[PDB]
Amino acid sequence: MINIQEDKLVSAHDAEEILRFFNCHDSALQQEATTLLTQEAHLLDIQAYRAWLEHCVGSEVQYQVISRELRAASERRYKLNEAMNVYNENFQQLKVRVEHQLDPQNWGNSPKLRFTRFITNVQAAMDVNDKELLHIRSNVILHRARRGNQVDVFYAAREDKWKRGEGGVRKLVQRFVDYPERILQTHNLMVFL
Amino acid sequence: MINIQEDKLVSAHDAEEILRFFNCHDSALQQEATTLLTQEAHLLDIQAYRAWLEHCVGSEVQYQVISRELRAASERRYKLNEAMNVYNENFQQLKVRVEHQLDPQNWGNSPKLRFTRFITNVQAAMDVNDKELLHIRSNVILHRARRGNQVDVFYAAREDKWKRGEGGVRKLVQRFVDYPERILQTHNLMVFL
Amino acid sequence: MINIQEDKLVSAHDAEEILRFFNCHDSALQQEATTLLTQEAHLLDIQAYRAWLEHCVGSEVQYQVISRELRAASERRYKLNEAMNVYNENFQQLKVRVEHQLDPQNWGNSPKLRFTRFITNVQAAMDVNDKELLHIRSNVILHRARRGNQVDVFYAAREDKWKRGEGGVRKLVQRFVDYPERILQTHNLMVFL
Amino acid sequence: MNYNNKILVSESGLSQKHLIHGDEELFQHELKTIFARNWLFLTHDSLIPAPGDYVTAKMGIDEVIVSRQNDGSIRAFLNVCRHRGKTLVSVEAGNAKGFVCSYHGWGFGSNGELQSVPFEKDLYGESLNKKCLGLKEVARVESFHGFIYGCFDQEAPPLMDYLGDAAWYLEPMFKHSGGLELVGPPGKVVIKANWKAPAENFVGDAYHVGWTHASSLRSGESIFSSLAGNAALPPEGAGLQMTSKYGSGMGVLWDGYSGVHSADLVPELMAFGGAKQERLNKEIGDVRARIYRSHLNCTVFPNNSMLTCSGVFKVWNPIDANTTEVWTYAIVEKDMPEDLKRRLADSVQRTFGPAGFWESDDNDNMETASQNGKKYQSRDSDLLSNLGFGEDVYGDAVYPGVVGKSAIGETSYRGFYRAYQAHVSSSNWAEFEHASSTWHTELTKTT
Amino acid sequence: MNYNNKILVSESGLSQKHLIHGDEELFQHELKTIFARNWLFLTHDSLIPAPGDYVTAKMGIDEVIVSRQNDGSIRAFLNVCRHRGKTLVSVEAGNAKGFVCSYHGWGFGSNGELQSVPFEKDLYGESLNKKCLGLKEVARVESFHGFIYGCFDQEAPPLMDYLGDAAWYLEPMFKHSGGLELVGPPGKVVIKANWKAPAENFVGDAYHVGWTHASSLRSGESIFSSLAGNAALPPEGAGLQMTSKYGSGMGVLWDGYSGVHSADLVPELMAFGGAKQERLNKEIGDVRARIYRSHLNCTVFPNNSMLTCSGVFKVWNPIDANTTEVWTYAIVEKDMPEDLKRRLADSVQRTFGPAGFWESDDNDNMETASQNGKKYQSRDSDLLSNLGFGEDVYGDAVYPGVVGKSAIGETSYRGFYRAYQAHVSSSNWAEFEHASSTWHTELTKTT
Amino acid sequence: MNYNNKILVSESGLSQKHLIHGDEELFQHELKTIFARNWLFLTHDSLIPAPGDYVTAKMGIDEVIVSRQNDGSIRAFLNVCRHRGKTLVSVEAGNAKGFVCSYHGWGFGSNGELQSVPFEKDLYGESLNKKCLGLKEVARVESFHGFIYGCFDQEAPPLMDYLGDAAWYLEPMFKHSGGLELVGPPGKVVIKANWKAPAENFVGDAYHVGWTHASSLRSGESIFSSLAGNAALPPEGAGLQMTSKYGSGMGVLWDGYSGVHSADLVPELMAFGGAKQERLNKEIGDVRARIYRSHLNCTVFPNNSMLTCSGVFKVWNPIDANTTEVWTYAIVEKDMPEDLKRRLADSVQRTFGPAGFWESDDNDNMETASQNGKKYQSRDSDLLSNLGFGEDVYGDAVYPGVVGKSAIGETSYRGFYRAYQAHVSSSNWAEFEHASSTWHTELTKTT
Ligand SMILES: c1ccc2ccccc2c1
Ligand SMILES: c1ccc2ccccc2c1
Ligand SMILES: c1ccc2ccccc2c1
Ligand code: FES
Ligand code: FES
Ligand code: FES
Ligand SMILES: [Fe+3]
Ligand SMILES: [Fe+3]
Ligand SMILES: [Fe+3]
Repeated sequence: MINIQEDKLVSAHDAEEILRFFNCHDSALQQEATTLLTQEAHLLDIQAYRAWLEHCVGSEVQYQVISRELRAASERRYKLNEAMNVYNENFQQLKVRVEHQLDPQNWGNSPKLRFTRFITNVQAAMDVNDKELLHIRSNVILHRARRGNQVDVFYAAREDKWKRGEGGVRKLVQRFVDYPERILQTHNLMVFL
Repeated sequence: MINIQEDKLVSAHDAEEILRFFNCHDSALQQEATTLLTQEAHLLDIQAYRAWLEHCVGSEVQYQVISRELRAASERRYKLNEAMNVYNENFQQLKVRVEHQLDPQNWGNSPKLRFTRFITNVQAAMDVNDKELLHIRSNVILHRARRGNQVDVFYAAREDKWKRGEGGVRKLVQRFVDYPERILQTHNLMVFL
Repeated sequence: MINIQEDKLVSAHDAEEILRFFNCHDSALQQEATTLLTQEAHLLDIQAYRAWLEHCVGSEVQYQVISRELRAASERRYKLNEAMNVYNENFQQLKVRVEHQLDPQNWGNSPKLRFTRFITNVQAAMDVNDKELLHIRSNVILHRARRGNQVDVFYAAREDKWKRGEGGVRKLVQRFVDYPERILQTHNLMVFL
Repeated sequence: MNYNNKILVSESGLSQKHLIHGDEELFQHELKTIFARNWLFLTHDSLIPAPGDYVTAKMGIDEVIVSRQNDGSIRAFLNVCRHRGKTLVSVEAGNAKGFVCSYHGWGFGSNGELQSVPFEKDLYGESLNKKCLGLKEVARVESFHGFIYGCFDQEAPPLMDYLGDAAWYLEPMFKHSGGLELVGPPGKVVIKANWKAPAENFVGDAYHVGWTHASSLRSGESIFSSLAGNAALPPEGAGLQMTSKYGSGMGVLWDGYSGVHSADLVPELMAFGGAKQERLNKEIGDVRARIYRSHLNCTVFPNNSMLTCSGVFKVWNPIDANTTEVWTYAIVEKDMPEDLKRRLADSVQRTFGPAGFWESDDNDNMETASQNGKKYQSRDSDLLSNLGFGEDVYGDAVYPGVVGKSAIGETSYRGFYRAYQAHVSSSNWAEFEHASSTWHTELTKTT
Repeated sequence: MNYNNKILVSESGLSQKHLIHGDEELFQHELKTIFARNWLFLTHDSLIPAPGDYVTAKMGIDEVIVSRQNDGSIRAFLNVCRHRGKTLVSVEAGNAKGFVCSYHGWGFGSNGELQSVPFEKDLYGESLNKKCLGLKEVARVESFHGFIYGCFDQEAPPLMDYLGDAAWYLEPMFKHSGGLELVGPPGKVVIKANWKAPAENFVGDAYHVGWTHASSLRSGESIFSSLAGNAALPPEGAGLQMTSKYGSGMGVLWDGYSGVHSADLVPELMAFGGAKQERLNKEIGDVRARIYRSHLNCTVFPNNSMLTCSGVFKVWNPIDANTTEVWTYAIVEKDMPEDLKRRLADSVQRTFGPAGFWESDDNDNMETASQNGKKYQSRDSDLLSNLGFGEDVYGDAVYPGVVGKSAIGETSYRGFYRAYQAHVSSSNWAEFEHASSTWHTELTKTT
Repeated sequence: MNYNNKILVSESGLSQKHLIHGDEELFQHELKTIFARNWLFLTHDSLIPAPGDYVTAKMGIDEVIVSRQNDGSIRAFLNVCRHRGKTLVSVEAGNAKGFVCSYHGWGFGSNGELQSVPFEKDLYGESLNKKCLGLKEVARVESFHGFIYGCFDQEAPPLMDYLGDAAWYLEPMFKHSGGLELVGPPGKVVIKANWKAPAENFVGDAYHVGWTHASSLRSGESIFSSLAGNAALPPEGAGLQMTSKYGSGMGVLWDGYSGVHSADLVPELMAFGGAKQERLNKEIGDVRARIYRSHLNCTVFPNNSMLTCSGVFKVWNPIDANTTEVWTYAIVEKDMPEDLKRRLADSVQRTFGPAGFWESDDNDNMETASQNGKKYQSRDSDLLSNLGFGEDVYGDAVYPGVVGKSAIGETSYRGFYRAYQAHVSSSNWAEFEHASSTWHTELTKTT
């Protein structure tokens, strides 16, 4: 419904994603998506990272978080790599990160970290071409507290694809986040958004 | 159900608004309201401001955000203007603001800003007198990131009236926000709450 | 479904709580819980503390917020008190706090404080043993603004038990919060989470 | 830094060291030599009209209580208890006959006097000399047509003399219009800029309007809207610039009575202003009547700025070298119809308030200019203010002050900064006067 | 600022310059002359009872590890690795025989010694002198009935002598009750106040209670609840105030054993305290037995405060001139029944902890008083502490120290601040002693 | 502090005062004597290959625009308008023939020249000397095989001479491999550490790897993964350490071409590096060919670090004594297959980027070590860097510089810190040279 020639600030990508949700609205899918994401966030908040991989993450996953370079709104000639990958993980790479979290020589995890996730603005729509692919959009606030007085708060929109896998369980097959802050003021981005 | 003589901190306005939601609860209206607001926030987050005006904002809108002067809880004599209007916009005034956002000489919009909105605590009730007027209450966290290391976070409760307009689409006819921070620490309030 | 021998960072308590929600999911209970908590938060945000006690809080309530001492992840010998109670209130103790809020000589309440609560990630499940006991889990962001330029933001997960009481109204009988920040950077924790 | 000898502002105000917008030691020095010495905006009669009415205000980084006395005068006092130093008043406005401290309950009157102390007889007996324990009073409080200013320095010139040649320009609107009202409460927003950045912008910066505000001009369709994107330079004779001995200055854009207001208010304002001007021609003369309905962008030194006709009124409250708390009020003419007063006030905030689309255009300009004054390679660099130098006059037969008979220039910057140098390098008002005895000659060199 | 000559505290402690609560240079100077010189609270035996038990604590802005040694003594060390300076221990409490650095793996014993270095033989050979690389040790660590204090200055007086005349007042509860336990972990909250603001409030401020805490008194229905809103001044003889040479001081409110505890605990406490007092009469005499069950509001100079009977125990940990980290523990008598110990601890935190409804009443008082010390017009202003001056005595036959035989006054402020001046103006303990040779005479002038 | 005489770094670089990581006055002094004096990394040819391409970069706390000129050279300018000091460019990269200021519209070319001023003729006439108003230019801009460095000091040695003996080690990868590309954009993250903490870690800290990174080694299964938990000390002869006159230094871990990359990339990298080494043996000799495919952990003084083979490239941008902005790029060999370049870049960010699991291991190490330098009892303490002292050589027949023929040691710290002392105590390059005339003798004492 958006025309990006008129709505000058809107990217083609964003206009495409909008279109998926404004058409076929199914209140039931929205509810299923809310449950999936709330359960995922609970597992992550209690640091059940193995459980998260087992129950929420698909074997063919791409888990991607980008940082886009600041360019002029009117830029048209400079064509070099627009973004870097903070995360661009397959299942094995996620597993490595999970093992790193769980290793008892991960000194930064003692004392235990505290995570609290807030998931909002859930939207869900089935893919037009692949009847088994569910598109889910949601926003997250992630609060990380450690070592008495360190507090880091992360904010992001997540563009996901979820598909039924082993046992008929819907699992994450793609997560894409375009991280909104260019220069991070949270010490690192070592959290699963 | 609130008696403000007993519940001494509660304003008459707030007591009146509570009453609308505690009585007739309709889970279906709550769902419709959640969709409306999630769609609105998506359009705003991708900076589809023209689309927002076209799809979400009614021609008779009043879009109002106030800043109330700090007065003594026991004040009774001083009767001068209690608040100022940060926003008090009709449709044409909103359109002016939208044109200002979209103008390619709006230097502050390059590089492109990043917005992420979190909408929670949605309540909805039909008006008792006007069967076509929907009251919606919701809270928003709005995260604005620009220029590498500028990050501003806004928090507010929104008291809205939505009514079906052209094409039977429910559109915003009144938004009222009493902004909770008296002195803004976000550089400006140049965001649509 | 979590095995804490494998998922090394997960506490027994957290594993137990997960289990309640992954089994019997009832979308209707989730909706009732969302309404209860949204109404509770509205009453608190408008500072209708008497109304909150009357409508939302059960006579047998335990309202508890702990601060856990930072200990080594590998600690096994030191066995002294693990946490302190920021709150550990019965109904009468809550009533005292409410009277303190409402007293016109509470100088810190003039000018009037401004509260905005954001409730997310609601989960609900009936207790397996007591058919009248509802377990509700939710996360809260609480924004407190006062005196022009003071702004404090609180983040927490809440583990509640709600039960039907007088008039068949579901009321809070237990709230438990393990506050995630060890050293508070919000001046005090004088808010009802 | 030795402020007796350090050249922060070059001869004739032609340039300033960039560090002045970033240096924290200088900021502390300005508290003494600028804020504790000069006249600072407090409030308007319209905000404290009745006995007992009070407001709080900042004077520099200090907070004061400003109170209407029973005899009709106004007095101001530090908002600090004389016992253990707690802030006395925590609200912004109200009506009271006194203020009680919430720490130990000491009670002070609206006149600053210590009136009661809990259990005085049992505790202090007759030992407490209450007459010496009144709130610390602002030495000087004076009115310019209802606009109330304060000064901590008893040696300062009277407010009217301090306004110098700028007063002549303000009088048509402030006095001859029948008077102005300030509509509160103000908007309040913190920006990461030095207070001098918006002060200099409002005192003399017409050059930036067409470029900085290209989008606001284009989108609002206001009267100054031709300049969008520097599409057009105003005519010769479209206005002028002026400055004065004590630093206050302004630009004059002839006839622009609707100012920044969007097309929705232009017809009504242009009608109202022109009708009043017609009556004023017979009273104050054609030139002054035209000044009344001309847009003045002014800074009353050091940190109070305004746009007459647009009705914007600002206080740039200093917090630290790169932090300022911006207060925005609307000014309206008392004899305007109420509905028009309401719409104008909303329009002031729409354009220049916390969500002011115009004011937002200036954010990055002020913030980065200020923050760059901290950066090592820029501290000793020179900010330029030479536009129009050698074409300014003094003692003109029609327009007083040091005047540049052009709408766009930097005359007002030069006078703001010559006043600032003189203060920063002086220990008291006598020394400022000695350093300013040839103020206008310095400003008109090469002409 | 020349702290040898600057009069920050006037003669007899009668007033203090407001800047002392805001000046960052002074704060840095206090790290040297207050925090590195004096005795600071670390922990209690009850928190590290067994060999290997340890806790971390702040001493000024430094962090130390406090560890129970195998021989039963306690030693404390800076929580900083001797290699490249990483913080060694990241938890608050535990049990260990040593601490390994997570940077390069150096291992130190519970006794501070450098015990191992990874690959020592291959890397350092025999070149590393490990005996000179033990953790930097806190020179002095001493106990007052289980309460463990530390001092970086080997020249300090013994802790008991440092307590001076205040010790006599604490002993009934600390010693003759059978002993106290500290119940951890503490609450921890940061306030935007200078550490001296809560220190002075607890050392000597009974005046504020009725007004500041009007709402908490009214709502809780505790024993001191008549004073709500200054509805009633306590009787003559309801208590007294005292201060000492090294700055520690306290108020005594006779018989108030239930303290700030709400009506739910009043009967049980008043019964328990009175029963113990009956036994103590025969052991320490009626006056001291009554002191045992009397509410003492005390500050152990510089920054440790307590309310006996209420069981509140605080550490005001300095961060910067307007930031303090407040640690709140509960104190309980060891021979109280367990269930009572639990309820008292919860009540301490209910009233004075992170969500303490009483402590919240003091927030604005402390924060604004402190922040106002930064404001230009207030820096050189005088905070007053003259209540009761000229009625204090020294060398009384029954009550030792400099004593004001009234429940409400500022005696304890004057002694806290005379000690503070003497330290801030002295380079070492010998100079403090020379500056304090007529301490009590100075405090009792005009009597 | 008198930096002429203050011993911040002891003889031979054996120790440093902990305050150097915390002292804000010293930080300001480093802006002058380190950042305004020495060579600082700007960009790579691969990021601005075409005329008009530009990027912004930090040089110390200053921001500069780095632009490819039409003639193929690169020039850099302060990102500050010459009029009123606004930041000129608000994006990180782009292509343009000039930059227009959004305040008053002044337009500067890609060559720094002031090319246009709005309404110049009407406003300035011929009075504006535009040739003197070009952007403030970075005096020196030089390339090391495509890596572009800048220096504000015209007196500095040429970049190649500044690299000193370190250049010999970098050349196999930087020159003889066919050349490197930097893959942007960088990750950018702020850490609460002093810039010297990561600079020293990368220049010479192999000791920490096995312990700090125990979890990353174990979990990633990379080539250096035996050392996890200090399970194994590398063989004798597993590498060496070197340092140079102007402070740059590095560790060499022989043959570790796959570096920190996880097992997924190890086989492909070890194959690629070894194949190239085979060709290089005939061109630069066996030793240099082996250096090409050996892991070098290097800091180019002061604040640019890299891990060759791993392909990590960092800039530790100083903000204040305990704040640094970390920029992370990937380096790849130009002749690697594209798909391999992509996977390597992602792996660099996976391990060492904003969510780098390895880099996260170092967070607490750097932050607490730095913050502890502010703590009172630690300011005057000595950070130790004596590992390997008395076994270093200079002038070796095979390996140049001051060299420790061991994989793990502190040789490179000592040379970094002797260079740092010499600068901090010198007013210009001539004085640095005079203070460095026996640099290597100082570093090899006791051998
Ligand atoms: C600042 C300075 C001069 C002006 C002239 C017209 C309109 C707005 C202005 C803002
Ligand atoms: C501070 C100082 C004195 C007191 C006396 C009684 C109760 C609470 C107090 C708090
Ligand atoms: C810093 C310093 C040396 C290293 C050697 C190998 C791998 C990573 C490193 C990081
Ligand atoms: S501080 Fe105001 S009465 Fe004591
Ligand atoms: S810093 Fe502790 S072992 Fe190196
Ligand atoms: S500040 Fe750049 S053109 Fe004026
Ligand atoms: Fe402007
Ligand atoms: Fe108190
Ligand atoms: Fe490392």
